[PDB]
Amino acid sequence: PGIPKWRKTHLTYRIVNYTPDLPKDAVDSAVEKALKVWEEVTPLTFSRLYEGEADIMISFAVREHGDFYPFDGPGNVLAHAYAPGPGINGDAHFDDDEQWTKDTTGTNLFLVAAHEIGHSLGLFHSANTEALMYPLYHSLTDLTRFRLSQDDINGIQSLYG
Amino acid sequence: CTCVPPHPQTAFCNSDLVIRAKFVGTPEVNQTTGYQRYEIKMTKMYKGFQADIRFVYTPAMESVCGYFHRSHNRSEEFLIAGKLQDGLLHITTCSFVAPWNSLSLAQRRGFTKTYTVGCEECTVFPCLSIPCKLQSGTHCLWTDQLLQGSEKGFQSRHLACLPREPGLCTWQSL
Ligand SMILES: [Ca+2]
Ligand SMILES: [Ca+2]
Ligand SMILES: [Ca+2]
Ligand SMILES: [Zn+2]
Ligand SMILES: [Zn+2]
Repeated sequence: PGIPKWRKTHLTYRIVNYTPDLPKDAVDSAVEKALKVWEEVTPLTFSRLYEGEADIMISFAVREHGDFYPFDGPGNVLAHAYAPGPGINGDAHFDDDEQWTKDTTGTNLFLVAAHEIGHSLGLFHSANTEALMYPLYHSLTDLTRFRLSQDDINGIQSLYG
Repeated sequence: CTCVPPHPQTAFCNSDLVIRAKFVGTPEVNQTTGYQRYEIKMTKMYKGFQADIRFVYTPAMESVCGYFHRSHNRSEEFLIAGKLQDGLLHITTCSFVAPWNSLSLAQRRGFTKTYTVGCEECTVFPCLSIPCKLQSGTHCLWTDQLLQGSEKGFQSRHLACLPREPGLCTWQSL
């Protein structure tokens, strides 16, 4: 057994680290729609913390960064994240040895971030390539009409209704 | 866990170990490292003869880039390309791992003798957006993802990034 999900609907988050790749305003914006994408189809909510321990803690790092799973410099692994629970569970990490972008001319923070949030919420990888829960970086031409896959929707609604 | 899968050439060149092997059992999870282990048996070795190996290690969960073996072994041989960390073969979600028989001849050649040809002056460069930007005469632009939508495409299945003359690398057929 063991199907991890937040038992609380109302969730909290904090951006602790920032990348230099983007302005401090950009990083924030990216994260907001990242959560709102999940928020839209669930009864979840998210509130921001600037201090102390949030449920989902957001970080940027390089190589060793206080967990079992060192990042690997430029490329390959772009980010990883943890299933719901206390402490490092729920967190999401980003490899700053990537070049995070607001647009798709590099590695789009929004796109990567919303995938990893899905993990923080309790979803696993999908085998559907159009699914946001697909593990290979999609990189698409017009972020305007990026849409949540139905798989994605079913997955998160199966956890939270 | 979000990846940019690499070209087979790039897999080969940047892997310490490249072997062909069969997964023989269920994973065993080792808390203490946060990693889990698959017992394999190595049926041929292409890279790494500075070793003799029969286990594969990957993170314990998908989210944090852990590899889960989908197959349950027809005694499929799998091409595994991965890192040697502290004596141990390591792979992740991003590593190049694939059933041997599903590879094209063009990939089997290459892994065998042709990839190491352009290993370290030539570079395969993944294109995310379509300005793309070439870095140097030694980079080949990998456009399979953009143009056909999935890294399992033509450049990847029939081409390699090889020298033409010094300072110039070009896509070339196997
Ligand atoms: Ca990386
Ligand atoms: Ca947490
Ligand atoms: Ca960076
Ligand atoms: Zn981490
Ligand atoms: Zn993932």
